[PDB]
Amino acid sequence: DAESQIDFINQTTNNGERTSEIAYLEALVSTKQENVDPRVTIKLLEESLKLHIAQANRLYPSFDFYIVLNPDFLMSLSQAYFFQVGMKEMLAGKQPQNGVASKGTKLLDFIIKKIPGLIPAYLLQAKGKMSMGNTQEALKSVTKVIEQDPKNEEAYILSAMIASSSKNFSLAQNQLQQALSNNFMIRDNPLFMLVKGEVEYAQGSYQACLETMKAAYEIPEVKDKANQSKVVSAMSVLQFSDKDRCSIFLLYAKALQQNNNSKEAKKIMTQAISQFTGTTEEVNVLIANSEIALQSGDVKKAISILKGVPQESPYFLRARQILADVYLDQLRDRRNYAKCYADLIEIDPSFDNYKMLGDALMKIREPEEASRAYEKAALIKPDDEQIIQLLGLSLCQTHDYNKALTYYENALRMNPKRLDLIIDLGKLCIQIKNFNRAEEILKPDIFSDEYQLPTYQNLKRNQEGFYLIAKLNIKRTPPGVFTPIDMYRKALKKSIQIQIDVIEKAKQEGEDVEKERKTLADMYIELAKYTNQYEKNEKATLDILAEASKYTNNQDTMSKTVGNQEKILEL
Amino acid sequence: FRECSRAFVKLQNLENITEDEKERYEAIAVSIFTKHPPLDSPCEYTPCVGKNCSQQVSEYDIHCRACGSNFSPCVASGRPIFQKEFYQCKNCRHKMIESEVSRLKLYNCALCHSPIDFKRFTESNNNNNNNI
Ligand SMILES: [Zn+2]
Ligand SMILES: [Zn+2]
Repeated sequence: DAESQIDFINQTTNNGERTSEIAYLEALVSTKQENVDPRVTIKLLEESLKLHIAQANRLYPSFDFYIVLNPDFLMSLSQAYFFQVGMKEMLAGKQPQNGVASKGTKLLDFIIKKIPGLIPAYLLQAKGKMSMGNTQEALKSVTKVIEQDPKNEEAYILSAMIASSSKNFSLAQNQLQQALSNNFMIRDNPLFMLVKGEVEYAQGSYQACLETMKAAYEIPEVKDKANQSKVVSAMSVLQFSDKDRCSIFLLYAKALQQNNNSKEAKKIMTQAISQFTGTTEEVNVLIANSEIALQSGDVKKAISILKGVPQESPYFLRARQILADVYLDQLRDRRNYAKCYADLIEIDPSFDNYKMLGDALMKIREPEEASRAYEKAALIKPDDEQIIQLLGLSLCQTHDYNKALTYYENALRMNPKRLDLIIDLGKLCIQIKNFNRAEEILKPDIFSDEYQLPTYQNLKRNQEGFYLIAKLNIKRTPPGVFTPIDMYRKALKKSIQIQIDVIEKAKQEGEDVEKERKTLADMYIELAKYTNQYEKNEKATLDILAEASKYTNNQDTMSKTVGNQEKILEL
Repeated sequence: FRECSRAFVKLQNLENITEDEKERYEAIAVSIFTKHPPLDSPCEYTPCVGKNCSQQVSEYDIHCRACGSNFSPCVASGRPIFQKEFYQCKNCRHKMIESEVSRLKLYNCALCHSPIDFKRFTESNNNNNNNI
């Protein structure tokens, strides 16, 4: 009815002004249909937000302008944005590729900047921040809510989710204990008990989880279908959807399975299969059926279920992958492990089937068949530089250096603007012990690419080229010479400077760098050993080792990495 | 050298290895495969007996790809069973080739050392096959 009325309004307003509310209504309608591409909802929401902000920005913010801005409307826009993110994708910290969660969180950030007293805005902000993987920012938003409202039950519950996702079970337990004494009625709220059961299961308290989810099984689940089809109730940031009900069912069956109650797990799960059939939850519960049937030792039914998935199902690839993962570990055979991707190929060729076949063959270390699959893919895909580098790596790893060298020379001849190709050719050429050609290829290309300095990956390639140049320089040193090769030293300082620069580049981009920190510390160690071997410059060696020690003492490298400090202290 | 290359690729990283051991491993690999390129030694491609496919399988290969019919071992010498002549005892039930036993003059089973005359086992297995 709403869609029909929207169509009537659009037809009658063929020259009427496009408003924010009409676009928001269209976005909600598009959200409520299963067959509409999410990008349409995204663009409708963006248009509505743009029109609303354009209406607001002509003006200065008094009371009328907190009326026009309508923070409730922007909060509803952010909720509509977040609706496109699934709860499991929500918790995993994997933002959807379309970036809807970031847009919603940014809108909430603007709302909070304008109105820092909006507790639901902070709750939604912490929610979205947990969606994008920013657990610390979600925690700080929850702390803001708690300091503003110490009675806020949802705040403590959200702190519980964030602590549990960060494996801080004690903090989650404290938050849950606060939430228990906060209110007694929310012990009837399905979301809260789903949370409590999830946390108890994560902590290993299977009996408490079973009791909590039994009490979370005598609430309205069978009534949840009509409630969700007819959502009329005072709801908020925390909304009980059918996905949460499916999670309750699946984890109840799981907790029954761990308590050796296989029959009750099976009966609950058969109930769950026929309770969610028709949407994506049907294939989801089928996958769960394969999983728990595997956990019950009945592998044949699980294999039949994973194989019965047709070729028109989008989850067919995932089903085949999980079938292969359980086939290689339990049955311990690589034959059908490779067959489980081969069949994906001959059933229907595509633009990526050969790619994951080659990936599987690398995982099983069968270089020749993977190289054949990759050259088939390169036949299918015209340029596909990723397949070019994969073919190069496969031909380098097949212990047939002649054809790999020929392929590298040819690929350089077509496109001399592939830095990774030059690096791979240099590595292969130093592997084959041909120093002259290797350096004659390395030096011009490495000395020529100094125009794209602001780029991060290009700086990484420059650092790798300088490091390989230094390695080639130190390789061609006859034994017995005790003269300090200064040009290797200069290349080494250039390499460490570029490494520091790219580590900072990873910092402003919010990417894990401790691998780069540890490789730079390793390189400092190598430089210290080199400078010690020839000249007894004890003061400089001590200073360099000290800066290497204090440089690797960042983040959580105290307990994880121990060999680096071991070699440092040996030196 | 195909099997050598496969084994060397396997050996580079099994589950864990120190840097020096891995290093000497690729040093050996590079020396072997840079002295001369891997050349496949020709042999006899005997007709397959596992299935009706006309695609012959290499003598060394026991995988029997694209057919799924793996070949039973011969405890006597290790050659795969590519002939009608195969027999086993009632203690270990491993297929024995008559020619290998005749060449080696084995009075007992190679695995379980069953001390009963082998010609009678051959006759008994022939009778059992006739029953099948
Ligand atoms: Zn065959
Ligand atoms: Zn025997």
